[PDB]
Amino acid sequence: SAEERAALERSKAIEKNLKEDGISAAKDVKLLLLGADNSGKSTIVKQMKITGIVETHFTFKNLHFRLFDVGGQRSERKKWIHCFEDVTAIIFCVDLSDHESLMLFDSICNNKFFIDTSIILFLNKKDLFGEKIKKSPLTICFPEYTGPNTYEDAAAYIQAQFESKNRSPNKEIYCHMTCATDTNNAQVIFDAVTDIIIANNLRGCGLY
Amino acid sequence: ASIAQARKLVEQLKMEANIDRIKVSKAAADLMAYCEAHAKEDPLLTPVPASENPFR
Amino acid sequence: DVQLVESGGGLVQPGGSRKLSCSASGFAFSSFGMHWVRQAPEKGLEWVAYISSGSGTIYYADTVKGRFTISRKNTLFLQMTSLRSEDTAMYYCVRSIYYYGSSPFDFWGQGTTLTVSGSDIVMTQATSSVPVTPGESVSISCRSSKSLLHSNGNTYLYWFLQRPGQSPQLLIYRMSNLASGVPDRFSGSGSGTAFTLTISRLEAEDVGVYYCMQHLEYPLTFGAGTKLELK
Amino acid sequence: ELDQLRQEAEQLKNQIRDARKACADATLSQITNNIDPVGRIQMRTRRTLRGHLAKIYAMHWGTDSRLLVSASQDGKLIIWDSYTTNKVHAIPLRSSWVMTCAYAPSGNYVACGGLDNICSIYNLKTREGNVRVSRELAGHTGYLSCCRFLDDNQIVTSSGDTTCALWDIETGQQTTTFTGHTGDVMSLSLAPDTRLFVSGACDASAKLWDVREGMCRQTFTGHESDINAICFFPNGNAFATGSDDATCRLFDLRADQELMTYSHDNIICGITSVSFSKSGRLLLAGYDDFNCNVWDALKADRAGVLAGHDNRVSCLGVTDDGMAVATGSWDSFLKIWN
Amino acid sequence: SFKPMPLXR
Amino acid sequence: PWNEPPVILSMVILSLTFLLGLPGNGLVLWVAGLKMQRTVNTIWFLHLTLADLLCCLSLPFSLAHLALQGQWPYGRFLCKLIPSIIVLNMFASVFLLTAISLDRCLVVFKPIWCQNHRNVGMACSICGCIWVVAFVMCIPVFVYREIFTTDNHNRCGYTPLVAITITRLVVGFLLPSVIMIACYSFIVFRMQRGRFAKSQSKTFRVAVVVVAVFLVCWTPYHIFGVLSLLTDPETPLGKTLMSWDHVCIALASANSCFNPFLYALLGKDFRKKARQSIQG
Repeated sequence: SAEERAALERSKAIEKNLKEDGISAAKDVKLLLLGADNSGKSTIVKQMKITGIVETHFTFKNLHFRLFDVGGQRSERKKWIHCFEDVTAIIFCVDLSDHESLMLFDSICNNKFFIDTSIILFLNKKDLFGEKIKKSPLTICFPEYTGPNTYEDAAAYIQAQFESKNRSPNKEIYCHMTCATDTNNAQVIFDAVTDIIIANNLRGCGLY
Repeated sequence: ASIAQARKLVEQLKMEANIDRIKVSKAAADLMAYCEAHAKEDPLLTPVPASENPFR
Repeated sequence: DVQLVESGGGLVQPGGSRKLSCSASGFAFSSFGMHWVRQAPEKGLEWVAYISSGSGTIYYADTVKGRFTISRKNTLFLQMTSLRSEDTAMYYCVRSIYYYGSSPFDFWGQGTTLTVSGSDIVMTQATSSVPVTPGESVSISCRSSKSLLHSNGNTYLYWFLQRPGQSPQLLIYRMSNLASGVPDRFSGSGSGTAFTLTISRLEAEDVGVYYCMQHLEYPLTFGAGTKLELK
Repeated sequence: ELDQLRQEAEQLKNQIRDARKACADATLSQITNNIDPVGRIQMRTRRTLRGHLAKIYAMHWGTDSRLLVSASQDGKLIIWDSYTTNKVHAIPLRSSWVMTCAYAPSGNYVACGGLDNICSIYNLKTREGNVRVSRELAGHTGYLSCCRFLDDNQIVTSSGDTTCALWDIETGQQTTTFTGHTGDVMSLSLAPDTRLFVSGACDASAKLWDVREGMCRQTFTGHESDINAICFFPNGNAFATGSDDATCRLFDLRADQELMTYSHDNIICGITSVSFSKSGRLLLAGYDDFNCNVWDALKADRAGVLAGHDNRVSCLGVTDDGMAVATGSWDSFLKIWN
Repeated sequence: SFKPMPLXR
Repeated sequence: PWNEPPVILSMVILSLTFLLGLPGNGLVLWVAGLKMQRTVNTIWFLHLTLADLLCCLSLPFSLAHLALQGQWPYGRFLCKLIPSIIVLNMFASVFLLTAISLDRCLVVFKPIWCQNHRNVGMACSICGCIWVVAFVMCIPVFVYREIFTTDNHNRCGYTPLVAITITRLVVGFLLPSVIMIACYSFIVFRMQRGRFAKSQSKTFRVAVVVVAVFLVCWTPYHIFGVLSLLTDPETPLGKTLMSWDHVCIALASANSCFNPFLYALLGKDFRKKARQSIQG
């Protein structure tokens, strides 16, 4: 029916809006941003423009990046880390000029929800790392580190230590070195995300 | 700091430990009585015929 | 505040045309169904047209179809054509959002006086005037040719109160539900075809004319209107 | 004096354990071994609510047993008509990271919270048509894992900062704060009289709070892992807690200990949701194994399986009249069973 | 004239 | 019935096509339509399996036509429609294969575009346009189907031929094959630039097996189609061609049952869904 026809019409009207909003939301690239405290997350999120979860959204070369900083959740990840299992990538920030980060990366790359999610790894404070190397050797942090104490070899050893915590062949770790006096981080994220997009599209077609 | 936390914990434990407890046999008996008294009006364990089922 | 102000009513020569606007404010106009309800100067209410939310479904009365056109800036329109002598009335604008548990016809516009120079459900209010004193109980009655109860269990009888000089206010929707803001003194009851609106502890603000309207099927039909007068 | 206080706490725990074991004269199974089992409980998907586009994290029934609100991380809260499958409301959320939702017993309000640490109260009966955010209760420093309406004015919320809070929605302030959990409070169920409620945290313990006084009356520690769901027995004198240990257990408020455990060898996925039947004889538990198992709450044996969800079932709810049970899942589908 | 074709030509 | 080797081989191939295509296409259609969701990846598979299933349902018509050695027992409208629906399904399958290859190349060479402007609606619109193009290509074959006796029985058949055959060859073999080969070759070539060097052994094998199955199922059909024009009938050079044509049509119809094992069943997630849905 009598006036349940109008209720059904309303149901269809709002279902069409739900479909439209889902289509609009599917276009955005969702990136989860992690890392230790004061590891350069705020520096890269305040250099690419724009209290529980802080979402910073921006557009770079016709791609909408929805970037979530969940570092304000002083709790255990396992109770809410499955909310982010649909992110395109995990942006991991490491402060070079400062083991906790290694454990966090090992936990987040071997997580059951992030087996296929790829990590875009950032190693900030490269210049401070070089200055500290000129001041203090890198053997203090890594007792089993044997090699030259130059900036290049120590930084490559840190990158290899991080890249050796993953095991799933269906994911790649994109490691980039940043001095924080640069604006190429958005391009690094964009190219890594384009690679991840083509890879996930290829997997969805069964071709990869 | 920790002394206040320990004092609060022991006070809470005392207050919890000062509660009267009934027998487990009585607790189970009243659960059985509730389940049997309301069994006829539970529409899930005995399916209701489609005439009275709103989800037919 | 919720407001429905309409304009575009005046002296019109017969056979002409006139468009009536209905400017809405204070509510989400897009999600509401909109009605035009006209009232002849000596007669009761008469449903004219209805346009749903999103302009999906539009319904016209038997004596309105073809001539009029309802369309919806938060404003609704009624484009009339070939105005006869019987089209003179006051035209009200009504918002009638529809969902489960909603209260259709809950707000009516101020109205505009437009002075122009077969199988429907017939609802009859047998008593047209009742003498009543304040503090007493007055019961109004209404009947329907067809049963207004549906298979889902809802009976679609609506009770409106048009106080003298004012716009109708929804009192009871679906024959038992008290509308928002209506005092608890008003009660509605019925069985299928015969319905009764009961008023207890009558006050001076409850004096007016009461209409019964069915929302079972279109066109929506109004009763003659039982007029309750003081003393 | 710290060591003395620690020893006093240890001996008080020992006294509590001795008192609880002294009352266990006969277990639940040895008492209900004489009742006829319910047999197979064949429940069929009567309706499927296909509106959400992301994982459904919460659902709640209306007190009229017909309306159901659902929360998905698509950023929407949809109020459902279970009888006709129609959608009566679609509420866009400011934060899409919603992990709980509640429906007011009066039906005028809907609560919603999650990773934003804020419980948002929505006015369904706004005079201006659409649904408006009546109140945004921001006092928690962690994610809001549960929220339950005591009435139109007060709501109890559970948060991941190891605290439960009782609010006054008119003023937006914590009337009471319940503290004592050592882990993230993940579940919450209010008693039928709403004079007390239980909360299940990640420290594998469930505390019995009372809203009026604000004190933890009792503590029930029987589980081995984080408690994910909690639900009162319909009488209000017992409750069931489902944990990540792939087991759900029945506790008695008066007996102060566990009555039965509902575990199976071929079950390893943790519980996500637990609900009771109208008479309390059936315990419907949702699992990460994509299935919902119906348990005989007294016989502690499976009476059926509500299979038919393509991902982990995140929520489950039985109507107030017990007519149907609704399960939401991570496959963005909510199915009504009967 | 007539070139009897198979079904799928 | 008249077990000449040209026709008995075609009958065996066609019966096998029916036997391993009706359940093979049916289970995939059921899974992708009800058991699975309606993502953009599944739209192409759904439409392709619908076309293959329609070919399978219209396959016993070809079996009967081969069994009776002609002599169409039905009327004029049936012989004007059935050997048009058969062609419709057969070539909608080819166009949907080409669309699948085009989408596979598009999600690899234009990934930024294929995230904003790539939805289920776009895939559905493209599939609808594909079906429309197949129907338009079936009009020259719905116009010229005529019945005349010319014998003891009334054999049914028929620019009435050169234009339709040449257009069918071009639009159903050349552009499909060229686009398929180019798309898969460019996907393989792109997969040698990083993160894909570990792959390009599975991807190359999948691409080459897909294109090889398409070509070995659809090249004899067009070869005989263009040879029928040059070789006149009533001669052994052409009589043998007509006798073997049944095998060519049987191969083109066999592609319909080969396709579900090459497109939908390479999607390991769909493999798990079909495995779970096949029990009980």
